[PDB]
Amino acid sequence: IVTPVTADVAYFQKSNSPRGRAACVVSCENYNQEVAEGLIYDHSRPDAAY
Amino acid sequence: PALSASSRALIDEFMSVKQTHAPIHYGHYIIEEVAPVRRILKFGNKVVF
Amino acid sequence: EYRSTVNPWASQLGSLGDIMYNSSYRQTAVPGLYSPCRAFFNKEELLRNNRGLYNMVNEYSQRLGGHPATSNTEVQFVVIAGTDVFLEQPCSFLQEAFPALSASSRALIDEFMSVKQTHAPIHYGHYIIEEVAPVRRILKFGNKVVF
Amino acid sequence: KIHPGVAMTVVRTDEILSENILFSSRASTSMFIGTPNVSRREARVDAVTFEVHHEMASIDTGLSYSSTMTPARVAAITTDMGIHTQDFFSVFPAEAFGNQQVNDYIKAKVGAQVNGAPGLCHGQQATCEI
Amino acid sequence: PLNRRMQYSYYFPVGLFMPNPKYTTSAAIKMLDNPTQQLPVEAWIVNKN
Amino acid sequence: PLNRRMQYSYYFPVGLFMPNPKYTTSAAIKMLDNPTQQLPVEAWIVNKN
Amino acid sequence: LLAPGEVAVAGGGSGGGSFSWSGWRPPVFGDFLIHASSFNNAEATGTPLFQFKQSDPFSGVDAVFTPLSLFILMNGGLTRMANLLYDSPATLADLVPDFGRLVADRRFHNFITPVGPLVENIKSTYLNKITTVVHGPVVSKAIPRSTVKVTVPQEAFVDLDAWLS
Amino acid sequence: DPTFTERGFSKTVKSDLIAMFKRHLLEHSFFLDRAENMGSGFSQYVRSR
Amino acid sequence: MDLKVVVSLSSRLYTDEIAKMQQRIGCILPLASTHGTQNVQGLGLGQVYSLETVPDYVSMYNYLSDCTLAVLDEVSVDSLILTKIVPGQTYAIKNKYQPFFQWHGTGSLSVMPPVFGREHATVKLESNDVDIVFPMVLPTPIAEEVLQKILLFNVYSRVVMQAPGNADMLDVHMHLGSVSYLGHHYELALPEVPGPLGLALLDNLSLYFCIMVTLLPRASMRLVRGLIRHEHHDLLNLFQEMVPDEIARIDLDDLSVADDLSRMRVMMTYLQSLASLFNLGPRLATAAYSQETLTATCW
Repeated sequence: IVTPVTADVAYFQKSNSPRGRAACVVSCENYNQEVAEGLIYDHSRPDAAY
Repeated sequence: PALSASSRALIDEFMSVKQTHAPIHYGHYIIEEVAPVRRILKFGNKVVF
Repeated sequence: EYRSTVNPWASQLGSLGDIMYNSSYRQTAVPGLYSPCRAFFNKEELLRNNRGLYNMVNEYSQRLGGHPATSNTEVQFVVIAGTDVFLEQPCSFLQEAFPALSASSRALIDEFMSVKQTHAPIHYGHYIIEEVAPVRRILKFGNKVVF
Repeated sequence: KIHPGVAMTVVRTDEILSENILFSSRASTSMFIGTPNVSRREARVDAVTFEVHHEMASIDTGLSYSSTMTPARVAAITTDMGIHTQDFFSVFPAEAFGNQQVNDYIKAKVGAQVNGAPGLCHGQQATCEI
Repeated sequence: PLNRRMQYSYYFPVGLFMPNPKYTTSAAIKMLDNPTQQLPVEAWIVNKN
Repeated sequence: PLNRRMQYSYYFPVGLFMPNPKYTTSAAIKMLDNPTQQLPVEAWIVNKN
Repeated sequence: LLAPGEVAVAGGGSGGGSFSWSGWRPPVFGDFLIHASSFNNAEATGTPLFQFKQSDPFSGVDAVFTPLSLFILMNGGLTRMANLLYDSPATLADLVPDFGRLVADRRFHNFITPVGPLVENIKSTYLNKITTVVHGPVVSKAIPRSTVKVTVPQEAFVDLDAWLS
Repeated sequence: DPTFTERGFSKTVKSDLIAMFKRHLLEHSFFLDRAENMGSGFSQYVRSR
Repeated sequence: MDLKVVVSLSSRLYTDEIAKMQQRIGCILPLASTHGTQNVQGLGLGQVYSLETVPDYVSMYNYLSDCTLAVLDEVSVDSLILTKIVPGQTYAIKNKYQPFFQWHGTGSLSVMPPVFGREHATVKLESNDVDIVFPMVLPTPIAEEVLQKILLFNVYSRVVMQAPGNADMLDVHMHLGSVSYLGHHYELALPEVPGPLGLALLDNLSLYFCIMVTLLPRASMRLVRGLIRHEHHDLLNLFQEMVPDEIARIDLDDLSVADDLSRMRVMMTYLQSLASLFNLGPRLATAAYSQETLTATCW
């Protein structure tokens, strides 16, 4: 996965997604795709992890 | 994460001194793996559990 | 003994901090959202403890506190209806806040992890503060642990 | 990343779920129970609702305390001890500067914005204040 | 009723300037910045997780 | 049927770059290069054996 | 009380009945959970109540207002007795973080809904238990019978037909 | 443990559970192998597990 | 007493018509007659909201104002079974209406004629060659904005085609599309405003309002000037300042007395009608609710 050299190293010591954003849908409302896909792909908001 | 380092030098300190090695040297780094399997590294015959 | 205050801009009566987090002037504010600093800057809740020591002991467990946060919400709103509010709060009694593990630099947190006892809490221009709280966390950067 | 003129102290409040033990001494309270009762209210077209009441009076038996509790064991931490800050614009929704363009610029840069979180990783965000 | 909840308060500073005759008590740490002029502009914390 | 197999994913980066004011915490390691101008280009992994 | 009609009928439905009682409608009741700070417990029971519409997501605790309380918010006569009853008015003002906005917006009137007179009262340190009545005869629900009468302080109440003649 | 789920799986209760799955997965897996390193507490560990 | 009506249907009912029907087992319905034995005719609103003739909003309000409402309770092909809604009692109504608005305890529900698309208010029963139409039920505050915003949408959408450069449709849409209430945001489905007149069920009401607003200032000043005596309302002379300089300039001499009184009378008629309309005549109070059960105790 091609990556800017300014990726934090401390991000690579924990267990995180190989993307930049967390992509865990278990928390979100049960049957709402629009809100879930917001956690995966919407960058107007910070990821849950950081 | 997986055991990875930037220079062979940091893998040598991680071996000799397990607790007090530098996770970040000047421009080099080393990452120690945290996974549900705990495997024993065995370089030379000094062993890091 | 040898000083008046660490910062006037908050100890003082009409100062910036009292203005921001005191009850006297926050009429324009919306009342729902929760504020930590209210317990430390609110005058009436500060002087509530002037009654007897046994009145303080009684009020601790008997009457629910002044505006504690809600639980099981995305964020902390103030409690208005205490249906199943099962909480107690020991900092309201003493008016103190515990230190949190803070550092100027990861160069210091690294050493704090590696050598727990003989780390320098102050470098040349950088510092690090260990947390001292009733609950004891376990910090596990990497797979080297520091209780 | 220049240093502005002033430092700042941050305050945050945290929640912990604990299991407690309660001790209570023998014959330490007297209760007078009453008689229970049934009533009828909110009669509708398709259903009625009855209410059931009860009453008891309690009075202390001694002079000093008789029972005591303490948190015996912490089960879980809830708040996440994060960096989440309280936004003043939200707390005060009427205050503003003189020039409308300056106000809009400041809100845009600062990031004033409520379903802020579609999902959480850690737990109920703990509001930090400066 | 006996699953109760406690609420604490933590506090921590951000951006303190150290008195001028600066010093150090550590042998390990070795930065490249000039020690005469070091000024903290942020503070690192540990999350719950 | 009781001899199952698990599958995890290991991820590790290669070729990062540490920010401008570099530092260290190791007394042993001494390299013969310039500390500022340092760029890691590869990554050393420990095999299964 | 076990009777097919909404009102309990004699003997619980054995007899026929009169299919009504002069249009008797059992009063409908409203259950309120009020923060222990906004409402003074020693208030008069006949006093009717007012609840302002709070606008927080899924509000679970509401803030109610009695006449003296509303008089507190909007600032030897009442004032003395009010300040005796309610102190540190900020404890009320922080309930509606919009007060100054609504008074200037002339929309303060439209939000507030009255409910009616007070019925039962249970006192707690954190959130009081209060219950009222709407749309019916004002009555007491206590097993010992009592006939409560609505009350208004004299400075506010003005009889329109008194001064006209 | 019905203590965590007393209120119901709200948005934040689901966020605590998914955190303790990660902990038990990453820390208490392969117990029969985790029991050999233990020494004397072996048998009482296996009955407890 | 006893409150119930069983409406027989001509033929049996097809399956996906029976389940579709069951989906509304707690909603309100406008009747035709107060008897416990009725046909399917006069039970919805297609009686005044058919597809052939053009829908009139005011024609439907003039029917909802004076009618009887009832709640479904049982639906099983061969017969339906309802219960009247007469004052002096408390009913239990289940919120299910395709354009959905979350209710609150202690409100005041308003039955307003359907302004949204037809499919969100109607159910067809083709086995019997009959459509049943259901009235829309909104909380009073919400309807208060939804009725003004749609009406101004009518005005703007007509005048922009009548005159291009008056405004921008984008200023219309982003302004009037959303309706927000009580910490909730709601997004309106707009009716796309067909061009020609009279085929907009709001066209009549927009005409009434606009003719009233065009006629008001002419008669207002005249009514003001004629009133003044030695003894009159202080507040009248007071507000005689408030009116703009422009209106006070109008000279009553120019208008002929016949046309003047014509304007006077028609304007007063429009006022007396229109102001009554806004009151949302069928309105009923709410005492209790359940978000999970969708149950509201109303009367």
